[PDB]
Amino acid sequence: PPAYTNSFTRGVYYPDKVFRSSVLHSTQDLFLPFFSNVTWFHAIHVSGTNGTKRFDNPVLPFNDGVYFASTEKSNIIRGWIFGTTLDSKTQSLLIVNNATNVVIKVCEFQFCNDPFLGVYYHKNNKSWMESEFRVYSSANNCTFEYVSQPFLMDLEGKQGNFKNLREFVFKNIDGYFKIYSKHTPINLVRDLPQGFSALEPLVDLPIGINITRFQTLLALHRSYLTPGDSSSGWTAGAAAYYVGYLQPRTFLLKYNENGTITDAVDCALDPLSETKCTLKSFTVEKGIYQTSN
Amino acid sequence: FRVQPTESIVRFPNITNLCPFGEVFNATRFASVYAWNRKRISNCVADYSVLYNSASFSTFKCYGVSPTKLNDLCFTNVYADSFVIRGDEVRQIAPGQTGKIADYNYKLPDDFTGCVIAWNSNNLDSKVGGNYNYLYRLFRKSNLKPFERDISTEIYQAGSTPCNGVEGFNCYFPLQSYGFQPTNGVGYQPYRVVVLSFELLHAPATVCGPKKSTNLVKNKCVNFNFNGLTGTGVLTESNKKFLPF
Amino acid sequence: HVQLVESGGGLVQAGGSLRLSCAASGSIFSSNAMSWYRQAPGKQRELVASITSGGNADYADSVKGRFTISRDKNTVYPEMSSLKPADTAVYYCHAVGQEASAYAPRAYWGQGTQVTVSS
Repeated sequence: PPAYTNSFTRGVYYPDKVFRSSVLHSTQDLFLPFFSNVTWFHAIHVSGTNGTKRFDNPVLPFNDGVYFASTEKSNIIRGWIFGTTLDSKTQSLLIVNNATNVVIKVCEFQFCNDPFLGVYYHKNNKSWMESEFRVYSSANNCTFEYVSQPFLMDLEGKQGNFKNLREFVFKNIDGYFKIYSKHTPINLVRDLPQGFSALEPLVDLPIGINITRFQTLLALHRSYLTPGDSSSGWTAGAAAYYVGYLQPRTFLLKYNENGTITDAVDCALDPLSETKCTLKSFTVEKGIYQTSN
Repeated sequence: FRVQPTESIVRFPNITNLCPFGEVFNATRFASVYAWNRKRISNCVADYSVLYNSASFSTFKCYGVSPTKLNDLCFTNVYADSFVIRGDEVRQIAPGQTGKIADYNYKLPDDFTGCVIAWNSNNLDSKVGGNYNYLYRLFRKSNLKPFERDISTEIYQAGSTPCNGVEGFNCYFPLQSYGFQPTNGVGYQPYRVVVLSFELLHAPATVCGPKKSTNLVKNKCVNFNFNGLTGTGVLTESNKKFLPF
Repeated sequence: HVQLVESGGGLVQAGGSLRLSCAASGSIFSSNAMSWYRQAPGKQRELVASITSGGNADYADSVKGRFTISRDKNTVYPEMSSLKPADTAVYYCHAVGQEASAYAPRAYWGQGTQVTVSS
């Protein structure tokens, strides 16, 4: 059965590009509720001795807003497909992450019954068939191009396990697709770091197309040599990944002189936060106040 | 008492590089007349404004609008069809003129609006070792509709004897190319012609022509308009750290 | 004459994905339209696909996407997908040749390549 767990405060983003400082701002938009219950999936390598569990690329709801987060050293998830008929007639979004560079293309291509990608790690020569892109049959029309630049540059030393944490937020409002992404430095293996962060808006596409389904793209290993997928201790990998759902709740955000939002409070989560939102101040004074009916 | 701006204070966006026509101009082999590439062009502006000091073309004629009004009219669809024609056929090729070219291979709507740009390619087409890439359909069973292409390569059957896909009695080969004769004179030199087809309808008006930018004044109240949003104030200099995005 | 044969073939696994690359080696190429046809018992020749000299390519709905051919820089790239037992057929390639009347004024019809699927 589904395993419910508490949803951390992660998943906040700036409603727009407006700049504010030392002023609390309320915003009523599709956001991720704080401390909400989220269902966590499971990953196994050996199966075939149970009932109705361990499905392949299950279809998830296409709600207007959905949260996404995961920590994959090898970047197992490498693409997203949008559409309803899945017959390539309509435009479908495509994202490719190669050498830490993200490329976005709207090319139309046919979708296989069980799309997958093959990755062969621990090879003498690297970069082999890297540009083959054996993820789709063939493209039909390509009228869009995108380019990517480095976010930051550091000194000597390479890590694939614990070097950064990736945060992505996806939502659709009036058919206007938006892109959110953040790469934050963290050094901790004992537990997930606790903190508050926000995702800035990169690009907005007012395509206006109506979609109700999506499918992701996963990369697996073609040969069985290791007792697992990429490491030991567990049955199939070892990492943290949570998925949430966005609802039309209203948040109150706190800006600082640095121009970055440092705190967020959910007005409807509890009466305390409701009175905090009503008074437009985190500090709560003595007395009794009327909230609502 | 109110202080108004002298004339105006307006600022425009950044360089906003134009369409990537460099790759098309520098392309080793231009698209053939029979098969012309069709790629949507957007998020850029026409480069005619920069052609004041450049390699002048043989002719630039815009029937729909005057050459100086191009920047005053917005553009939505940009599709250029480039082909090669003979010099002696330039006079015989023109809108509203009846002829063999107009009847079979050159068919366009009577109300079609666009610009025609012709230039001599002898400076580049010369000494190309008479490549036969260019091809055209001399005859067809019917008149091609606008933006239509023929993919049937079957041998045309004029007589009762079937051609069976091979040459035979009363069998015609429609596909043909322009023979390259090294002894061709000046009048026979091929000329490259481009026709810009666009209706300016069915799509939002996003691309706009260049606009002259005035000077900027500081420490004085003035009107301004950024990204459509209007306002009034004083523009100064501040060293406060700001987010790049 | 241009020989497009690359190799006899090889073993194919269930749900495989092979992207063969044409040799593109020989004499000087030309901007000639290409046509791809499918043949099988009980059926005559049909216009399955037609690719021009980089302008555009037309494919049938049944063969759309999963079987395709692309032209780029005088090179032919075939994309193969959706392999099923019923796909056993013969491929035919048709080209256009103008400077071929010196000794054989006939179209260069390449020999049909038979493909069969069987575990």
